[PDB]
Amino acid sequence: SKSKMIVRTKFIDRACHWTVVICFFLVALSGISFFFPTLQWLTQTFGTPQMGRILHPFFGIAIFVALMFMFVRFVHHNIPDKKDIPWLLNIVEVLKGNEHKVADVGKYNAGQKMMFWSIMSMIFVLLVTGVIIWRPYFAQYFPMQVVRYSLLIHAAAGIILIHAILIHMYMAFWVKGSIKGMIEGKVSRRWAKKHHPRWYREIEKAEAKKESEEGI
Amino acid sequence: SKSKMIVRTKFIDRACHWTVVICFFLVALSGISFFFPTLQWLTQTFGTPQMGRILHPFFGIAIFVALMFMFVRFVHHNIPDKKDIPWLLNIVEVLKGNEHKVADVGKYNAGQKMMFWSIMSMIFVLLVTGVIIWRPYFAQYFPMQVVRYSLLIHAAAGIILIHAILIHMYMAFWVKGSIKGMIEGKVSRRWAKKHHPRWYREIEKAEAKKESEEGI
Amino acid sequence: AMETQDIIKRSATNSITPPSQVRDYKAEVAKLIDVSTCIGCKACQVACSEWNDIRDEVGHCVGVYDNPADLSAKSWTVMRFSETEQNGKLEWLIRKDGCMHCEDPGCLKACPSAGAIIQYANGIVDFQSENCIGCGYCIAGCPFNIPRLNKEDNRVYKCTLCVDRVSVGQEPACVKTCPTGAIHFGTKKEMLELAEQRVAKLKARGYEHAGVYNPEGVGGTHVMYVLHHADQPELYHGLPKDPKIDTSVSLWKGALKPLAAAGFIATFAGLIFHYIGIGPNKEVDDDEE
Ligand code: HEM
Ligand code: HEM
Ligand code: HEM
Ligand code: HEM
Ligand code: SF4
Ligand code: SF4
Ligand code: SF4
Ligand code: SF4
Repeated sequence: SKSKMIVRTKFIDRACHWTVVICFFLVALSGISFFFPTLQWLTQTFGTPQMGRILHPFFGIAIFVALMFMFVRFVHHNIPDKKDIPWLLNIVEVLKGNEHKVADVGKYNAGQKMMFWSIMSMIFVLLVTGVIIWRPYFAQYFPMQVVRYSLLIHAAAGIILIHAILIHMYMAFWVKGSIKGMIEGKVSRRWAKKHHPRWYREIEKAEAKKESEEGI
Repeated sequence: SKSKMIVRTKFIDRACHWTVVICFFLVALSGISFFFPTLQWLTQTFGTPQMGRILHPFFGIAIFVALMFMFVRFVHHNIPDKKDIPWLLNIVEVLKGNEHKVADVGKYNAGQKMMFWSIMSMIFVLLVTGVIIWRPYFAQYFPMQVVRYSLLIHAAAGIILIHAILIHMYMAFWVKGSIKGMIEGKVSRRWAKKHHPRWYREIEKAEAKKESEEGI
Repeated sequence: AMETQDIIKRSATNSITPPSQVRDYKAEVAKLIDVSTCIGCKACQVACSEWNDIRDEVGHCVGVYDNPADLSAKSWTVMRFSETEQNGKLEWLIRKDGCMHCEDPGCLKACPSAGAIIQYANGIVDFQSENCIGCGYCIAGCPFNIPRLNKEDNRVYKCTLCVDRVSVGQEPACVKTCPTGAIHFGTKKEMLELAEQRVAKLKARGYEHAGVYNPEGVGGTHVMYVLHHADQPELYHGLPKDPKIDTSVSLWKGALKPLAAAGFIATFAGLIFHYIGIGPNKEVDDDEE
């Protein structure tokens, strides 16, 4: 407990995350330009409308690949458990900035875990429906009816994921100190105590204990 | 005097203010796109030029309604008085960051009050001339000559208000600590002492006194 | 664009900013294909390509007279052949296939690019290629599987109802060329009249279910058929029975959009008013007092 910060995120997972964010900006905006044609400016997300049509799916694939790297590195820390119920029941209290008083928060809270699975499920849905509606490469192999359903679902999934990310960014901006941890990798012990009690308690113990195990 | 901050703005007036700001961004930019056609990008403020023509006046009306709510809640604190003269005479000194030395500043200073009435007068002018030039709904009822004058005046008023807001934003950015008070609602006592002496003195007295009136 | 000022529908255009259409007092036109008089000569395929300056590849024979085997960016109309005994004796049903120029076009409804697909007051639905982004949404939106992408420029093409001929007063190339007069052209009102007269004659010859194919599900079409067996359109190489814009496409291009719009606006409001109402969540909101 004698250090201003503690490492919350490794460089590799920070590099990935911000790669996903940049790709997502382009993919979400191009997608929105097809969804709401009145927002003409967005048809220039990838330069020209013709270019955007081509690149959207490629950058989409990149996001999926990167999110799968994130999946295998973060999933075990996002597993729902009985300790998450307390959170789910005092949501209104958590949003007022009083979560500590009402819940048991480990590495990532119950909201972050719900977001994680929402994000991971939607990118899978977007991958599958995206491939199906992809011309000229793949749409040809699918029955027209399947292509039609996929067009409906892909649009819906894309919108759901964008809403989710809006909320994910907000929260990140809201629980102050969070963005620095994702850019630099470190969180101050007090930030850990307030927003993620159980989690820091574990690092603190893992820490001290194994250093006490050495035999100072 | 034993609190980091003091409430300067209620939530209701903060919510309104930022609603006005968002609407103003869209209305000012669309208006500018008609005023300076060479700035083509601004014709997409509301998506397409055709859509912008339609929506500009509607969002304009919303701004007026919201500014009238602001008018009835802030006017009494913006009333010019003999104590404002000192300000008006050492403007050059105030701009160098030395207002305290030269003036008596209450809730809002003499510059803020001038801005307030400028803003409130212009939105009234814009409302009236705006309705007059509004096709297809209202322009038909007015003599062509009146429509022509209104086109000239509306453009002029719109430009004046945009200049005013530019200055209003700058000042807000300049007298540091100000934007937080409008977003969160609180100002630190020292900020009150330096920029608004008389005002904090009044809260301080109202405060302490009525708590001393209770009978501790 | 919009030089003709008679554009009644335009793709990806908000309903409150309609396309230029003041010059809309024009009679609707229509092509009527009487399959009972068709001899499957393919003159229409040849005349179409010759007039339109397009040439498909030299293909292969895989056991049937049909060739090319499907519509493509270089073949805007193709004859489709069907041999059947479903009605009691051998019949060779031959049908000219290509854009139906629907009154309510699914291609235009599904298209995400402003102005890429338009509908003229006279009923012609045409592609304005400068605006096509090659997404292919129109292929799925079309109830008749008509649009085809050109690999060489990433744009879709199809029968234009010879808009370049009709616009200046002349009938389409395939219409004029038809050896037996199986294809007719004129105002839709008089083509419907000719169709009913033909149906009456077919009934008099024993085809009790002869009828006009002008599907109400797409608002009627500007390319119609007279069929010996209107009760079984599938017999004519899969012509759809009661075609309509797919329900999934209607929902996707319809209600989903404003719903999403409301969510977005409402979400932005909520988050903004939320931040302002409660304020940031920093490490210590307590030692601030
Ligand atoms: C997982 C990989 C993805 C693939 C293969 C993919 C593929 C596609 C394709 C082929 C289209 C049709 C237009 C075009 O050809 O450009 C499309 C549309 C779209 N995509 Fe994706 N996409 C992917 C990911 C995403 C993601 C992550 C989002 C959300 C940010 C998204 C949102 C959209 C939207 C909103 C549309 C337009 C639907 C409409 O017109 O209503 N896509 N995508
Ligand atoms: C500019 C926008 C974004 C910002 C500021 C942001 C910020 C953050 C921060 C600060 C964290 C870690 C918080 C903590 O340490 O508890 C985080 C985690 C994460 N972010 Fe983002 N992010 C953004 C966009 C995205 C996007 C577009 C995606 C994917 C579609 C994404 C996926 C994730 C995932 C999967 C995690 C791990 C969370 C968990 O394991 O529960 N982020 N983000
Ligand atoms: C009070 C409510 C308002 C109404 C009813 C209104 C209405 C209008 C109308 C009908 C037009 C003509 C174009 C069109 O139909 O879109 C117009 C133009 C304009 N408005 Fe407004 N407006 C309002 C507020 C404002 C405000 C607050 C501003 C300044 C930010 C503004 C700045 C402009 C400008 C610069 C123009 C274009 C004049 C030119 O072409 O030189 N308007 N407004
Ligand atoms: C992004 C741009 C803007 C910023 C940063 C901003 C910031 C502020 C701040 C910080 C205050 C209160 C200062 C104090 O507590 O003494 C204020 C007050 C005010 N603002 Fe703004 N503002 C912006 C735009 C606007 C617009 C567009 C309008 C209306 C057209 C507006 C109208 C007002 C009014 C009427 C007041 C009350 C002042 C008084 O009563 O004298 N503001 N603004
Ligand atoms: S030209 Fe006429 S007869 Fe010949 S195949 Fe075409 S529609 Fe039939
Ligand atoms: S047949 Fe298909 S391509 Fe032709 S107008 Fe109808 S929906 Fe569009
Ligand atoms: S391929 Fe079809 S749906 Fe896509 S922009 Fe071109 S005409 Fe529109
Ligand atoms: S109407 Fe013109 S474009 Fe259409 S099939 Fe006939 S010849 Fe070709």
